[PDB]
Amino acid sequence: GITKASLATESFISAASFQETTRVLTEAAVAGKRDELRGLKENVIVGRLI
Amino acid sequence: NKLNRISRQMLQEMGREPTPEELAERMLMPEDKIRKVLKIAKEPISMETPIGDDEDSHLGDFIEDTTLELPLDSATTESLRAATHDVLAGLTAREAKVLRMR
Amino acid sequence: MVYSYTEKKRIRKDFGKRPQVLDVPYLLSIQLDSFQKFIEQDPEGQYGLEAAFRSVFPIQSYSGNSELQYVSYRLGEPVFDVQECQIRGVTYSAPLRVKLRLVIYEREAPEGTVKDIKEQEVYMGEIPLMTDNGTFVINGTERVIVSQLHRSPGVFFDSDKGKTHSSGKVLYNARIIPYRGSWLDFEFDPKDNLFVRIDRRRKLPATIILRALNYTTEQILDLFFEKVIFEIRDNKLQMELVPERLRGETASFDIEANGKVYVEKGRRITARHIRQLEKDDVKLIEVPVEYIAGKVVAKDYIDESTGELICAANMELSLDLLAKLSQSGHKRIETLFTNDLDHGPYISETLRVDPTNDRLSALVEIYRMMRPGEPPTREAAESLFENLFFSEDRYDLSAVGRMKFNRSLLREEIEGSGILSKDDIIDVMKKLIDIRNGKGEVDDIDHLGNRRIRSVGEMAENQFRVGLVRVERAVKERLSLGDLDTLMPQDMINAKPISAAVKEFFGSSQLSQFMDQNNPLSEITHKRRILALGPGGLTRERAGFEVRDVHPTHYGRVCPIETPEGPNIGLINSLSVYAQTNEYGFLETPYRKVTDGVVTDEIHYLSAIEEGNYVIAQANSNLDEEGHFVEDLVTCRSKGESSLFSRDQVDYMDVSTQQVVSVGASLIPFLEHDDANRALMGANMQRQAVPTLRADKPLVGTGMERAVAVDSGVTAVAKRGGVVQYVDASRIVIKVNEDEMYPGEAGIDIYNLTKYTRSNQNTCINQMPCVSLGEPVERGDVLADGPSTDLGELALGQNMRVAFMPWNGYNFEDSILVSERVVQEDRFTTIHIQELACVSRDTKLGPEEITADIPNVGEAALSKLDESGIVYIGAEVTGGDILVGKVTPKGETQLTPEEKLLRAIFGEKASDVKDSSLRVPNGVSGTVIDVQVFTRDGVEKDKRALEIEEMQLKQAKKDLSEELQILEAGLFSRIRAVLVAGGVEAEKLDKLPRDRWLELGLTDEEKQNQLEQLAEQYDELKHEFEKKLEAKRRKITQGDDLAPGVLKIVKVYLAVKRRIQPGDKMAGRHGNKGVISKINPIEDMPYDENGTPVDIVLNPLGVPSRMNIGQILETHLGMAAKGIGDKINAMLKQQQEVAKLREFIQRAYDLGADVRQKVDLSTFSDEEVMRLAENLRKGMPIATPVFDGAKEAEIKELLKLGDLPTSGQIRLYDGRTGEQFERPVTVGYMYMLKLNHLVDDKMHARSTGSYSLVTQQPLGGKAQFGGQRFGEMEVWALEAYGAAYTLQEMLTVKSDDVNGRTKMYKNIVDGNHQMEPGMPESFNVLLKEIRSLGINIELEDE
Amino acid sequence: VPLDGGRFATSDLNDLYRRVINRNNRLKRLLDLAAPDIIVRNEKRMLQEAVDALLDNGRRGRAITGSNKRPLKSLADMIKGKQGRFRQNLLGKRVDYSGRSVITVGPYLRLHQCGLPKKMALELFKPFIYGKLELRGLATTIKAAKKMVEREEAVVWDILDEVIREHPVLLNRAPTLHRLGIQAFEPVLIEGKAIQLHPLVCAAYNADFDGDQMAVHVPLTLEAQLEARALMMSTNNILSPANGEPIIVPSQDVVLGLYYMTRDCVNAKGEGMVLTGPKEAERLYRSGLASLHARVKVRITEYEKDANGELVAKTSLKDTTVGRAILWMIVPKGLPYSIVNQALGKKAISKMLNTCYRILGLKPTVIFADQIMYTGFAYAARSGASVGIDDMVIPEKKHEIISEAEAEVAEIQEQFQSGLVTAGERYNKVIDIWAAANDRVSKAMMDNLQTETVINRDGQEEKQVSFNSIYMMADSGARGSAAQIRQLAGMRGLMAKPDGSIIETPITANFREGLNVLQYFISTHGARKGLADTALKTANSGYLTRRLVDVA
Ligand SMILES: [Mg+2]
Repeated sequence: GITKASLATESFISAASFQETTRVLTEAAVAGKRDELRGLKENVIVGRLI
Repeated sequence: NKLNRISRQMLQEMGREPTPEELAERMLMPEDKIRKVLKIAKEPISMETPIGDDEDSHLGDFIEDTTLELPLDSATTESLRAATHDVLAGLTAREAKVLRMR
Repeated sequence: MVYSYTEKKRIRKDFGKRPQVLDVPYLLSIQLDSFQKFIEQDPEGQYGLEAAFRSVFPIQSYSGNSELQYVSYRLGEPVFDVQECQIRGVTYSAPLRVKLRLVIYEREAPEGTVKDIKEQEVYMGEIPLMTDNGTFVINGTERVIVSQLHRSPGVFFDSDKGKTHSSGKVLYNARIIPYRGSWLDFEFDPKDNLFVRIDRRRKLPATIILRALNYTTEQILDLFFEKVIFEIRDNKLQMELVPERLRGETASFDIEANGKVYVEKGRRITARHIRQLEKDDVKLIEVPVEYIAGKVVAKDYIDESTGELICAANMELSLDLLAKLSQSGHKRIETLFTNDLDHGPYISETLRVDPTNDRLSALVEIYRMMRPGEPPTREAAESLFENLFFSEDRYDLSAVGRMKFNRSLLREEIEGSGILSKDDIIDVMKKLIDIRNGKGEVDDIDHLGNRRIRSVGEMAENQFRVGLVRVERAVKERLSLGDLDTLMPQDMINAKPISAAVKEFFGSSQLSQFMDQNNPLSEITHKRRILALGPGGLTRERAGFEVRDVHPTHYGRVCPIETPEGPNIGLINSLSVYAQTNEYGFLETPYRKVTDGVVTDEIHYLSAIEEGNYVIAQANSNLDEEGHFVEDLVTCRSKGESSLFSRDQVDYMDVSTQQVVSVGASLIPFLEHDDANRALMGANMQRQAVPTLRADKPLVGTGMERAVAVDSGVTAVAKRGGVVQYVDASRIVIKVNEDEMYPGEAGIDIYNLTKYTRSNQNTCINQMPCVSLGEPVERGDVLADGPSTDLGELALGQNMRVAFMPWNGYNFEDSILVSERVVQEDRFTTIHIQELACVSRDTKLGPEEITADIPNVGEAALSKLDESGIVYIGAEVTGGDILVGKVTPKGETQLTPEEKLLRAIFGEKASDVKDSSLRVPNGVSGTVIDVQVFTRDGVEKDKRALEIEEMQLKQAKKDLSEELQILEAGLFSRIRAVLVAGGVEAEKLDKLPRDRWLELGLTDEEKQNQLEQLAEQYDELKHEFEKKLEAKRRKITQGDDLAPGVLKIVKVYLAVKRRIQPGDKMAGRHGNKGVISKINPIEDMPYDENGTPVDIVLNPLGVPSRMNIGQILETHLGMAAKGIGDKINAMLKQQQEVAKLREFIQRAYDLGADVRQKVDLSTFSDEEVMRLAENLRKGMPIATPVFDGAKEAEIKELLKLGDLPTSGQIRLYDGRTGEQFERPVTVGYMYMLKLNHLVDDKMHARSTGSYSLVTQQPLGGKAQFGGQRFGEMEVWALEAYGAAYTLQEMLTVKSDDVNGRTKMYKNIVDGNHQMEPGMPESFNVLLKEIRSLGINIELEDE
Repeated sequence: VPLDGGRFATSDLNDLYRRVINRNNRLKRLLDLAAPDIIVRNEKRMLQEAVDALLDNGRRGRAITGSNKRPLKSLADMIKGKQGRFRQNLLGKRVDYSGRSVITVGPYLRLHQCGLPKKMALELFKPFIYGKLELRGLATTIKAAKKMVEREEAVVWDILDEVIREHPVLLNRAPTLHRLGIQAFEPVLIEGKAIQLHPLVCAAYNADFDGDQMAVHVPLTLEAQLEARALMMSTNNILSPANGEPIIVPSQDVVLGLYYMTRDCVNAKGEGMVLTGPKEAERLYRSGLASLHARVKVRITEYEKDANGELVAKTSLKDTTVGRAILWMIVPKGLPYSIVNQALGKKAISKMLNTCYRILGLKPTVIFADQIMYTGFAYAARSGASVGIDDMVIPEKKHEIISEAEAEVAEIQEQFQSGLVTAGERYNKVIDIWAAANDRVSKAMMDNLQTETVINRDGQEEKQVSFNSIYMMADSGARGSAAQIRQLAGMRGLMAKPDGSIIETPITANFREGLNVLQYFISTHGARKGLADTALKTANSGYLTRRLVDVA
């Protein structure tokens, strides 16, 4: 479903936005996940070209 | 604390509340210090205190930065350098040096 | 009755038939009545300050036998009156002085007092006071407390079918809601197990409370179940049979007794078999030993010999169990009567889920439910359970709760104890089970019989009660250790605790809000308002559509069409026209009692539940003569529905055709012709009309506007009738008639008029005299109009000539195209009064000066200021002008090399003081109408401030002197009259000095005692004047108390006059909005053959889609109205004679047949008639009753008298080309309002302003407004387009980048368009917040 | 940071941070004092509790701030929120170089521009004005430039006309849904404080004029100017991205103009004559000789590009009216005369623009669209269309239909008294007869209202589609529909009681007549549920778009 498929997103900064922040940050912080941007939502947060 | 004590009896004893200078004669010290002492004694207010609409507007969101410098000003600073630098090239090399020195 | 004096000035032509049997009561009733009951001396427990005292009192100490009781209370005179309290900013309040009696019982009594000290009226708090208009002043601002609508206290039985468990089966739950104290909830489950929960807490098996009530299982079974008697007589099981018990069950064995077999096995027992048993009276039958295998034993049963328990109560017996209790000698065994249809075996199964056994256990399990985790104690469990529903302190249903409680349980007493009793809980459980059993029904929350209405008085009582409990703990705490005769009921009772409870309510509460005063209708429609929100109510997020929707019980009580459109719909509504709060607090409405076949004019108020069973006729119905219903059947409503009802059935009939709507909806003409959506919006927008410069009058109307003007305090109503002695634009003095005058003091009524002053909405509220020198006025007549009121009616705007036709697209959507004639006539102009302030505070760097010496300002700047630094009164100002000079210390400027060179060349000394002076906001321009200077006590008042103080002193003396002069003359003028009776000397008496009159006596009579009376009151006034003058002078000279740190404050009052410009919002009463687009010259205005242009051109396309047809009718009749005016305007310019005018005017007021208006020739044929005609020449005022209003034929008929076409359409010619317009266009007169959305408020623009400290973001600090907020949706909008750079600049350089912004600005002036964006400070801050935790966040690579 | 009156205000973190230090410090002290186990343990627990409250408060006790009941907000709560990160959640950060106000019409505008208030443009472009003033030397230095615009010297206004000319501005409305919620326009200096917005765009914004406000944004960087002009420009989006149909379709007044323009009555001035071309056709009309609608043969030259990239020309005598002849002047080149030879309703008038776009391309369609608006407003004003109370014609047979429909209910009622029909069957039956009645009245007034204009050409009679005002509105597609029209003249509906059932005694009256007490009270529920439903479905719609944009 749309709300379920939107849950999985490679970029954690995007997920940290509309999902539960705590869980996203923790669950990402343990694995040492490296966000490469490459997406729209994340680039808007960091403030560079879409 | 001593001030609170007087304010307690005198609240109803006077029927209104003691005037800002009323507790002053009751207290030993120069008695104008009530204002100063009364101010520093206050506890600071939480910057997160919600005010109005219940909206995410919070007291801290309304506090402007006074230590910054507006660009409409900063622009005039960078220009004034070019200004005084231009007008100091219009004089003799010693007048420019002497004024740049002073 | 048969017509007043300001009615002779102007009369509104009233169509409509239905006679008004009852007239609109005081519309502010609730507000005034409520607070009137709150603060009052009531010698009993009726709600009021007395009751809240009598609850918590008397207060006795802890075991110490030291008691403090309450004697009586009083409200001291207000410290400041309403006006002074508003100017200064303090609260309008009275001191509460209450006599307390402290009794001390001798230690180790028999109770007797050592000494009892009565402390004379100890002061606790200052309680706010209500204005004569029903408003409060908290801090200098009029505020209204809206009446509240909540769930009535009592018992309520609900369903919760559907959603639960999705098996259907419904559920049945009961809820006991007290006025104060914990909630007691009962509810079923799918297994038919009765449950209980206190408040919202953990669910508990119902029976657990009964044990806590000290009920053993045996008495629980005995209470909720009947007894099935089993006899062992001879041997093997006989049984008692009540012949009705066999209904709903099938024979399980051979049923035989009395030597005759009534029913065999397998034959269901119907009413016929039951009849045989009933008529044959069969008490005892023989039953098998296996039938009790399922039957639950009622009481306990033990073996007489061994003394051992055979079976506990509520245990299922078996064939083996019967044997073990049989050999013990038991003849009788009691069992439960259980039927899965009629009487359910519920309670029995509830006990098997009950963890407790005895009272302490239940009390433990309850206490461990309420306060879990902590070890239970006997005294703790007992204390909790007794403190919840059984304590007079922590629990009350009050009167409404107890009444509805007892009433819903089919009890007798309508009034009773304010706590719960064991009988009550048990009875409530019985009713819930009875509903599950099929007898009885569930109520619904939306019904208006279960919805109770509070109001300021009731709410204030509750808050004062909270104050008394928090003071109670203290009083007991001190009386614990108290020394005998030293302390008194002063040292104990404080002020701040009580004062702060009540102050926290009126100051900030969801029900305490700024009165909406831009408009009389806005005020009066605010003061009648209901809310289901706020404390003790539901919330928008919480409650669904069930409570918001309109209910059949809303008829005559809540207005269906006046409610806000938005987040809360139907959560506000408004009070109806004739509605009144019921004696018990419900909503009841007026009705007419129909006895036999006659309609009686006795009025009867019926509440929501009272009205239910009666059959009520319709407001619109045809009866005649004796008032018998003409038709044999008429549309009526009886129980929740409407259908045709027979001639004599109806018990009652509606009083008026209006009573369904509210004051807002009742002011919309031809309302019956407008769709409900647009009508709502109309009555919603009608409250936003700003008053105008010239109060006009509505040309099309209803007839409530007259009543609304008077009932609202905007106008000045005659206290007593008489002739006006003096008329000024300032005051009005009326000489009283003797019949209306009281014997002593003689008198005259002096009305001091309000002049130009600031309203809550920053409009102008100014009164003008509507009466002329030496005119007779009768009691209850309008002396002076307020803002937006004309000659006693309510005018919220100005009617004008409007044409429906597309005009070159300038009217495109709702847009309005207005002729220049309107702005030139200055009719839609509005006067705004804004209050600007300048505060001189104290900083650690130094005190701030109001001095007029300001670094770097020219002579043109300092011109408009006096020597003291304050702008002169009356000086017209514009943007940039300095209202108050102010300068604050900032030391050691720390300049730079080139700034130092600059000062060196031009030789200027840069001041040690920085300029904080208050200057006029950008773009606003007006005239200064007043200045006030408040100063801290001990700082020297400057020059100007002293002038004002001296000025106010002299002005005060002049006013008081004026009072005394007119008053004394009025009294001596009566003495002159009494002396002339019994001893008349006319010319002789007025020669000698007036002061020496008091010596002359009279012959024995009451006239001698009357001179005595007038003497007494004269000297009183002489001294009352003196004391009043002193107080005023002291109030002037007293240094006003300011905030900490502020040394002095200067408030300047600017009066701006704004007219009309493109961007303003305009709408009619019919829900047709508009925003003026272009202001067109009179040259381009469409005109008719006569050459008269049209003021406004409306787009016709808005009329069909949004269905408001009244706006067209209002136009048509409007045109017709103007016609009758124009005609009169011609006959007045003809100066025909009184005869000719009278004829034509009479002709208009009849209009062809059957209306209720009546009319003249009782009126004086010359002076009174000619004045009326002069007021009608502008137009002929017409009254369209709400649902009783005029008809097409009448409008067309009035158009025949008008000389104007029936179609209401004429030919119009374009003022540009002069050629005709194809087709006729509708032209007429529509009433149109100017709302205050005005374009020069909404308009904002910002280039580079201040910035927020916490996050660097655009923020207005100067009232130069922060930029527009760019949201998530706008980002997506940029994302759909391919624009990356617009988006980057939007969220980086234009807002959040503390670097990029300045680097951009320098490039914008340099001529290089670029951005060197950097990283937004928001995200840069977010990094530190993440990094503030144990999370390391880095930016990798390169 | 300090405030006025010497008071201070600070973030809650301090109260938390302070705590973590103290207890921590106390513990350190408690180590060197050799405290018993029971104490240092309690101190350790207290330190643990304090750190937890600092990081994320609310997962244990929800500690409360000093003197204030409200729990102090912790670092997890600073990041967290609604929803998640406010740093680009709704809503959404403040932005410089912007403004807003009430908007108005300005029909004179080209579709690519918009009316901009003078003061707004002055305060908005302030840095550009400063930079431009000293580029040409009208101001000595930036300060003097500030003083000039702050003095509002007359000379600055011309400099603003320069910086405004080629420099698009972004316009935005409150409920932004699709990308057309923001569009670029060319600023036109306009006296007054109101924003003027091109009528053809009012459809894309869903912006009424009833007091809706719009916001302006200045595209500062060069890339933003070229982005706005080449992407966000008004003329570059003429078509909805949802479907290729034009969203610039003329709205109401304009389409009523063209409907009244190309229409024909039976007999009118100039009927039957012939004219050389549209030029002298307009000359006939404007001079008052010939009526706007009359059947007339005129020579026209149409074009078809049906050759290979090449416009063919052909001339003929077309049978048309005067209005269509005049209107033909607007149609560019290769469009056939067949497109304007019809009655030009709102539906056909849209496909005209559509075909024009799919044939001639972008540029011709823009100028075409403008012309349609201009001519629509003008001719609509000439038409003198209005709405009177006599424009709504009620059927003569209405009361009789009500009576017959009233007999059915009393027939079925007699059957329920005698038990011939069950209670439920009765309700459906009575409700059914009333519904049929509503259809009858609707289809009566519709026939009467539509065709009843009955007029004479050289003979006795004939009947055409009515020229009655309200019908023209509904027929053209401008405003109103058979449902709303039916509520005006014929009876309106059968309302429904709150529980969802429908009352078996419908509203027998309408708006042209009066509604009594009962009918209005019963109407109230439909209104309140409508407002509630729309206001709720509005919120529901927005949430859906959220999930959608999140998943894509
Ligand atoms: Mg709107």
